Amino acid sequence: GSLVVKSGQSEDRQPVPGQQMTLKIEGDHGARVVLVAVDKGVFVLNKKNKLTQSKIWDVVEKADIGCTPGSGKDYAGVFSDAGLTFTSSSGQQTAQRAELQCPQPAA
Amino acid sequence: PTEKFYYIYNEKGLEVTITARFLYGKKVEGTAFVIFGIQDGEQRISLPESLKRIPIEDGSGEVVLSRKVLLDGVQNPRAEDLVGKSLYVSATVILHSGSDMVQAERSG
Amino acid sequence: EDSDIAFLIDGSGSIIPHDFRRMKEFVSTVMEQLKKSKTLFSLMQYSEEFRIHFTFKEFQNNPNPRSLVKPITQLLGRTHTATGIRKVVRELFNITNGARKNAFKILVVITDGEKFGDPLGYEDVIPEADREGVIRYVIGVGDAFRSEKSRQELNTIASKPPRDHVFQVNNFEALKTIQNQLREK
Amino acid sequence: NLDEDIIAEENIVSRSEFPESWLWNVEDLKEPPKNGISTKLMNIFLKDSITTWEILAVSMSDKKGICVADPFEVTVMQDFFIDLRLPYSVVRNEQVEIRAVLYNYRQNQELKVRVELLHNPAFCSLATTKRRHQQTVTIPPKSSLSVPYVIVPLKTGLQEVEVKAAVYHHFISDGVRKSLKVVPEGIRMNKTVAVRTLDPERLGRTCNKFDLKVTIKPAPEKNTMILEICTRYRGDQDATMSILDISMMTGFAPDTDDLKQLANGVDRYISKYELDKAFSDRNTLIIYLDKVSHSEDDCLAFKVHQYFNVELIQPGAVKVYAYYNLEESCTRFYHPEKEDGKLNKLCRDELCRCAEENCFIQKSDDKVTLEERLDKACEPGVDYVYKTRLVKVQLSNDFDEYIMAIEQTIKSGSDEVQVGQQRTFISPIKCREALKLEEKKHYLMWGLSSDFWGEKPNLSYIIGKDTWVEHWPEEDECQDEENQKQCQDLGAFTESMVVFGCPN
Ligand SMILES: *[C@@H]1O[C@H](CO)[C@@H](O)[C@H](O)[C@H]1NC(C)=O
Ligand SMILES: [Mg+2]
Repeated sequence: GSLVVKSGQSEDRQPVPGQQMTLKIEGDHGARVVLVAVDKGVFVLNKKNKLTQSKIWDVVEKADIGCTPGSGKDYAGVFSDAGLTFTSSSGQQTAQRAELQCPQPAA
Repeated sequence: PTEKFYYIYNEKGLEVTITARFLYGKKVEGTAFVIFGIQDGEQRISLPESLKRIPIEDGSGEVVLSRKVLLDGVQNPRAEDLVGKSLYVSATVILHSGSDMVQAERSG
Repeated sequence: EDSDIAFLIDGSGSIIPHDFRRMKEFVSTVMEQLKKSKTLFSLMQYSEEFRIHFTFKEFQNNPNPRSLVKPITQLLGRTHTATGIRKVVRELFNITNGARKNAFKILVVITDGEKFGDPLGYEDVIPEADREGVIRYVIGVGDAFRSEKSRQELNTIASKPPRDHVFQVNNFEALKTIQNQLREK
Repeated sequence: NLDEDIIAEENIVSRSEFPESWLWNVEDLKEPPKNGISTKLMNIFLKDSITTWEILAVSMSDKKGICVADPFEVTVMQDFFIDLRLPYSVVRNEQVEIRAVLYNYRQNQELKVRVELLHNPAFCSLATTKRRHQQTVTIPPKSSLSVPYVIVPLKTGLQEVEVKAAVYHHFISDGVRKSLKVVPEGIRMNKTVAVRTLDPERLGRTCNKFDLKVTIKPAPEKNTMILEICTRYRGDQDATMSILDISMMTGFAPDTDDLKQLANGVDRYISKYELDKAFSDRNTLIIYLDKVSHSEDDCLAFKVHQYFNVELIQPGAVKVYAYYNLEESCTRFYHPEKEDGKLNKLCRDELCRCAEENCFIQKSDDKVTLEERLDKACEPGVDYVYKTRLVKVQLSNDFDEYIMAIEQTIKSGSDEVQVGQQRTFISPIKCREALKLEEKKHYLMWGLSSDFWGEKPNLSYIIGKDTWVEHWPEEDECQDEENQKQCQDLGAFTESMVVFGCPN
């Protein structure tokens, strides 16, 4: 969906210490929202290992069962390269999948 | 640095832009300490001849490392061994206040 | 939600009787035109000695503001503003007088911006209202704005931002900022 | 009481809350959605810290799943403010330096500030309870000024510092209130003799890189003096760019042209703006050096002038380090009569208290009657009132000791004093000559129970801001007709104190 964090009183020149500010959050229905405010002075010390939605998808896409961007050597490898198993009564079948990790050994 | 890498034949040497600013949103007036070095994997070698003491102008600055000075340092003048070596830059800037001090670095 | 509204009027000699009448009448109008749900009103008059002219209990049992405000006199003392405030936060916002927890807590400081003889400073009693969480509306009077250091005394009293909280008494549109801040609150 | 137009320190709501992180919040999206969007508006409060507040969020709905957000930026500031810059690992019972930077982002308006370092019994400062430490200064629009403040961490742990700056003919004030960590050393092993009677009666059932010699000397011909520094490095090869942070004794400034003369100097450089800065509040100076030597003394010196007249003057400070490393620094403080420029305090095994308040209760007032005399003697604070004779005197750099001969116990208090007893009263070296005190003279004295140095029976006495002392002549030294009025009020003070005792 969508999650947005913006100010809810645009009619302010510059926030002042001690003052109340109206924060407009837009978001997915029924969701629980987890917040933080950080002194950006922290990031002057360290900004490695910070969380991004795209780092999140990196993790998920890294986890994909497929191991090839494209086709395979034959009918079978197209399936297995994609993370699929094909098996028919006639005997044509995907090779065996014997490893949880992708087939480059020592990679 | 102007370009993310170091071009071996760039006659300019290397031009560097220093941006220094307060957290709240205002620009800083001061003076800088610029030191560079080389990293070979886990092996880092410091480059002492290149340190430049340089002013900082209304939240903006330019520094220039002339190719002449650059090449005088090098140990083995030109070889394939040099490739695979990356550069790191440590910056120490002091305010006009003399009080607050920041260590900064561009590596890789 | 729960609207707890407190009222703090200066009674010092610097308050000319006309300023004072305006105060009492403006408060009564403020409450009257704040005729609306779940708002509670309490009042104390402050000078060199203090006297709470009505508490919240006494108000939930007596809704007529005009009945609450008529008997009020001027004190003609010194001006212990800072001390008056701990009397507001420590007493008026006590459960014992009617104070409800998790209520919208507002203090209406009505003075000319001249504290004098007060043994207390603001650095203890203002951060107190903020650690207790009372939104502070200030109403300067007479020549509360002639001087420079008076009107800044007001922003010192008023919570930030002072442009949204500091108002003159004769101005009739001091309520609508707050009257409205509740309509979806 | 010169000028009536400033906001009272007593009404200066400081900046208080400086979390390095907060709002760990968790809020739920109940709003009726429009466009498929529930919208939430959480009215909050803005901390007393001036920085842009970055806001990071994550929406965990069970139907669509997780969702990071676009961080939100709330830009916070005031036109004029302070930020205070401290170290972290300071050491209890060691004089240190802090720097306070007031920024002014008003575009065209200069400012005059009266700013007080605020008093704290956990710190040996220049600020006693009653004797404020207010510095007056001026600021060019769109510029900030560095203010030094040298102190002693008297205690351990989380100590907060406060400074409240107020302005004239304008609106705002501000105050910084910031904690850090104080810690102990533990050595107490400096050149001890084998049995120095250090032990009590009732118990039991550092510049490693740098040479730095700084001495401030005076001038030949307001007042101008010489600053002298003398520096070196301890290593095998000479060292890289070294830096000096130098700060001005309260109300001081260097000689603008000798400053210029030195900057053209070899191996040295000070940019133009910190060199053509204005004489108005030119207060902190930074000088950078090309290299520093490991082989011999390379000194420097230059002039300092007195811009404002105040009787008491913060030590100057000089902090030197290699360009790369701040933490292996070396700091010296200067003062012309204070050797190594250190504040007077009073020290036992691991405790110290600040001895820098007025020497004794102020003398020479028009009023010297029995009426006020008794009033300051009938107060409850007065634990003891004695009359002794200046018997012996230990003079020294630190303090100057007056050995007092109690013959009579006029009013003992929380003290167990025997008749014909010899007890030790102290007076700081800064005070000695102001007292005009001579041995062999009788003295009638009084103080408080709090003003007792030590624990029984190895105790001492301290003359403080409110201690009262006065010499007592002999019988052959009061018969003069000129000296009548003194010895009159002495006789009537005594008898009415004696006969009546204290009222209560
Ligand atoms: C060590 O002795 C010197 C005087 O010889 C004194 O200045 C210094 O304070 C002493 N240090 C400690 C830790 O006692
Ligand atoms: Mg008054």
